[PDB]
Amino acid sequence: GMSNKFLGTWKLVSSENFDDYMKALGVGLATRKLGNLAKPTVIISKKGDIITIRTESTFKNTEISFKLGQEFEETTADNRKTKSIVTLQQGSLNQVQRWDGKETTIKRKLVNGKMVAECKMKGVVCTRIYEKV
Ligand SMILES: CCCCCCCCCCCCCCCC(=O)O
Ligand SMILES: [Cl-]
Repeated sequence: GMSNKFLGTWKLVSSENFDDYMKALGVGLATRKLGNLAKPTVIISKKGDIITIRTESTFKNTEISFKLGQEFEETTADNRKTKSIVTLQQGSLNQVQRWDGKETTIKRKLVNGKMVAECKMKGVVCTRIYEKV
């Protein structure tokens, strides 16, 4: 199952190519400007087989609770209404979001005690690195 090392409170320390990733998602200009300024805290927790990923920022909070491999309706930070699935592939916690015939993936893996979120849309690769608080 998901490594217990994912559990805890994480703070964004670096974000690469997030503007282009948001653009590829169809996020508008004013929203991108705020999104590039956000320094979110991500809290990953579990209750039994239900994993929760909570994102906290001044601009927007989100929260998803899911079971591995079971599709769920998600409301994203930019208010897309998606059908999403989180899976585990060789230790990586992989989220796929599908809406309006489009798709994006967010793969979260632990590297050097940090959590690295790789976000991909239309060939944009965005990397967001978090350190444990
Ligand atoms: C909620 C924090 C970001 C604020 C900006 C909201 C508008 C666009 C965000 C859409 C995609 C967010 C993906 C974040 C991936 C991660 O956990 O690093
Ligand atoms: Cl913030």
